[PDB]
Amino acid sequence: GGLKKPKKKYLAGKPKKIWNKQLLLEELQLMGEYGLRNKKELWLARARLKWIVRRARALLSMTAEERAPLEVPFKEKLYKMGFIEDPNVPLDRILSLDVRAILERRLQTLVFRMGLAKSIHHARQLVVHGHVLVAGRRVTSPGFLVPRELEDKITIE
Amino acid sequence: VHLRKSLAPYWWPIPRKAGGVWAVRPSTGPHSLEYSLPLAVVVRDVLRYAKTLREARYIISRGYIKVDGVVRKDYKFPIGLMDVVEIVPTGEIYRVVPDEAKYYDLKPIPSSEAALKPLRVEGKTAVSGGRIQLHFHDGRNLILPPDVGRQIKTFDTVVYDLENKAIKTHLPLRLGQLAVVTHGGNIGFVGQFFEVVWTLKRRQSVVALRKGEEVRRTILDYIMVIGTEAPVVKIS
Amino acid sequence: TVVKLQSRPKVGDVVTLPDGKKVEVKNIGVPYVLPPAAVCDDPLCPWHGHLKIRLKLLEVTVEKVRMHKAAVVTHEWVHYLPKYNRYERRRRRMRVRVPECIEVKPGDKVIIAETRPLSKTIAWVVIGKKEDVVEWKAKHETLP
Amino acid sequence: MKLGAFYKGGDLVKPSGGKKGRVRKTKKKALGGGPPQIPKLGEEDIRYVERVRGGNHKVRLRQARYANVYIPKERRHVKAKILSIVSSPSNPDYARRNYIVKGAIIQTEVGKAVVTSRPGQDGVINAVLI
RNA sequence: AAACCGGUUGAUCCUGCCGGACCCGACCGCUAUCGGGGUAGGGCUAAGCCAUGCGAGUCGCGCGCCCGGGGGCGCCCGGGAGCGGCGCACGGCUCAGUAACACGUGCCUAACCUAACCUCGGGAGGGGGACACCCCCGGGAAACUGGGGUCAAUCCCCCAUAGGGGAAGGGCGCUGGAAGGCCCCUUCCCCGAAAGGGCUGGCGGCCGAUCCGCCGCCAGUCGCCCGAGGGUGGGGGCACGGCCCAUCAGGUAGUUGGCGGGUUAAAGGCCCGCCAAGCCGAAGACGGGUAGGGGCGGUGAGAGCCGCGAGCCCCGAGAUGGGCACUGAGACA
Ligand SMILES: [Mg+2]
Ligand SMILES: [Mg+2]
Ligand SMILES: [Mg+2]
Ligand SMILES: [Mg+2]
Ligand SMILES: [Mg+2]
Ligand SMILES: [Mg+2]
Ligand SMILES: [Mg+2]
Ligand SMILES: [Mg+2]
Ligand SMILES: [Mg+2]
Ligand SMILES: [Mg+2]
Ligand SMILES: [Mg+2]
Ligand SMILES: [Mg+2]
Ligand SMILES: [Mg+2]
Ligand SMILES: [Mg+2]
Ligand SMILES: [Mg+2]
Ligand SMILES: [Mg+2]
Ligand SMILES: [Zn+2]
Repeated sequence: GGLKKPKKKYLAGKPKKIWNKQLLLEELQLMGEYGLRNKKELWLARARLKWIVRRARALLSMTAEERAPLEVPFKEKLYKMGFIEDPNVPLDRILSLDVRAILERRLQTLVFRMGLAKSIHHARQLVVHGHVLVAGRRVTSPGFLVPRELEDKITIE
Repeated sequence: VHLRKSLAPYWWPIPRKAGGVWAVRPSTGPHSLEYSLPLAVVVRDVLRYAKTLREARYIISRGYIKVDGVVRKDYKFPIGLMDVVEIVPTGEIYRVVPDEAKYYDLKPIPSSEAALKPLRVEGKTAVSGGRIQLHFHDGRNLILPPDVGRQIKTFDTVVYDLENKAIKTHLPLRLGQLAVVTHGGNIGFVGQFFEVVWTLKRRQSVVALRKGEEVRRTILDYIMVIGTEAPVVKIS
Repeated sequence: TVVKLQSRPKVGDVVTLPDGKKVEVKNIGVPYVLPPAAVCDDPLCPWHGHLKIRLKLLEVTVEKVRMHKAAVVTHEWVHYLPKYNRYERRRRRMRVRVPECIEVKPGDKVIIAETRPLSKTIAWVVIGKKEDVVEWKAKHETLP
Repeated sequence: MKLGAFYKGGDLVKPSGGKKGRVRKTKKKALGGGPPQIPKLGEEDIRYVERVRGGNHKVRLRQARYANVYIPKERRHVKAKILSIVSSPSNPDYARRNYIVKGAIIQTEVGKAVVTSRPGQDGVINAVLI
């Protein structure tokens, strides 16, 4: 009798106790460093990180034979996205990943880190107003997670 | 009668979500509804000649498409296993052969082969005058004299001449012949019939085919003999 | 109506009752159940009549033999409960047709075959007792 | 026919003797039956062809005078005349009201005969001499 | 993130309940700029009552007639009111009834029907009739509807043959796990087909501008009838699976079974005549309560709990309540 409807994807990143002073301080630090719009963006990044880490945990829990046809492609995809720098690291090192690696892949973050903008908020304004070209096309979403191959194809108008 | 897209057969080469809520329902013809594809679906989604149902129905109504030697002007005509499809203005000839990936695919075949159909015998009946009616896998019938009907058994194959309405050749179900799986899971596999477990019901007997070292198992109902070590008609 | 035999006949032979009616022991299509040691004239019998059975058999135990040409048999199986990871032995009483040539008693283990419906509650018929079962194996042929 | 007055559908009673609710409020036309159509002993044969389910036809003997009596001791078929009904073992009311049913005993001109046909379903009285 | 926090004491360790923090669904308050994706919206409330409009047609290549333009061969084009065929039993809605062979899974019908479509084999001969639109008259407020005249059919009917059914006897043979089935032979009884119609082109003949047809043959093509199988839909049967209550313990009497029949497309206490006492129940009958079943959905680390088991798909039931029929392959619509 149940009809499926979409659910929020940042729930896995959102904490259940928001009123911790330490958690609030670290989240505020991350938000101010990367110029995020609200806590939903940070929790979405944490949800992405949680997916990656739980995939690593699941592949670790599978046997060697089952893990064999999935371990190498998994690390290859993480390397291609840019979350992991060495695609041949052991699987258990993937368990220790950090949300800052995912936050670095934002288009606004990359525009700031390439020196194309005066500040991270100015990079967000550039991406919003449409002056950032990704391989010729305007990508107007500041939260876009740029891959490694597309990282070098970022231009300004 | 309507065919909801959800109730359409799962092997049909159509999207399951993107599109309308309806699918073209085959019109009770010479196959099974769940093991056949309508002619409009073949023209629009299999050959991509028509972009809409209107264009497909126009193409069919002109008589450009021929199925098993007969022009078919009905857009809901069922198309099924081993059927010969012929396009008139282009001259292209396909056979609907079992496929590993699409489960049923139109593979081009030679013009000399286009007049033959390998039909699996599905049963025999006694009819008036003492004659024998063979019933084949696609519902086709052939009335024969009793002496020729006596030696043809169920699950045999016959290569049948569409143009002559005759039995070009008879391939009996024996161990060691080449057979193709025409149904479930292990579909499209061609191999040597090398092992049988004869259950009490003959149709549910366990059959094993071999392709070198590739051993697959099915039931006896799900295989069709296509000759000895070389298949008689081009199926791949 | 029923005649007994000093020895069990086979599938196929004809025996004439004292009435002079000849009954041919029919092949019911089950090769691993022997025909009974008696022959009846019942046209609803599967061994000596026109009754046709399907290929669905069941092992049951007889509970009550007091209806005419019928009995109450019990059907037992085991059901798995996932939440407790444990089993439960279930049972269900069934009404079946017992032919005249097959005499049964409470506690007996018999075999029932599904047929067309015969009464309001009867759609299975006693094909034979458990002692009438013979061993049967499929045909196993391979190409070297 | 298919009449709701002669419904042949399921009961509302369980085998345990208790009642059960009605799963369907209306009576299906497919489950309907018809009234008896067995012939009455009369002065001439009257037959009526009736349309039935699926467009088929059933011949009904609304009145029967002659019977196809078979003598196996002569291996011969004779079209005899029914003087009367001697008995209806299925129900004596049939013979009492002069109705002919299967298994009925009829005194035809060849003698006593058992009706071996369903006269309400076959439309003819095939009989066997005794 | 497999999490704890506050509260009973003068203080202390327990028990144990209540609250906090999270997600989802309904309604509600304050506030609200844009875009994309999605099968959201009188379900959770009365299956309560309804103004108004729309919501199943299509076919001139089945048929005659009438009207208008064109042209000479045998008609061309357009329109009208109809007869006739096919469809309207699909599709759309909703959740009262239902604790049930309803639903799900796995099997059956050797106990059955099926227009349309497919294939194989065979057949299409003789004859007859009526009713619309229409014309002349109406009647009635309207709904609806009467009489006379008159042209047709793929409209309706008879005849013949083919074929079909019942009873009985026999058989190599077929299917199939197994014949109460199929085929063959024999006997009687009974029922009993068809539209060679439309179009195209060709040929020939009859006929006349008051005609623009009719007839005989050929080919193509769409059609019609019988037999067999398939396909599709449907009817029916079986095993098992999924609610609460004992402050509900005995229930059942066509009830349980047998035998012989009627009815049905077909098995069956489906119904009927006779015969017996059987059938269900503490492994929970019967009684009451609640509820459409499933795919599925929410939540939790998980076991699990819940149904927001409304929307989307499949099956079921219903059309103000309760009944009963016509037509038809199929409805009790
Ligand atoms: Mg019943
Ligand atoms: Mg205190
Ligand atoms: Mg409502
Ligand atoms: Mg036409
Ligand atoms: Mg008109
Ligand atoms: Mg419907
Ligand atoms: Mg007609
Ligand atoms: Mg016959
Ligand atoms: Mg006639
Ligand atoms: Mg005529
Ligand atoms: Mg009966
Ligand atoms: Mg009853
Ligand atoms: Mg917990
Ligand atoms: Mg809705
Ligand atoms: Mg009513
Ligand atoms: Mg109505
Ligand atoms: Zn017996």
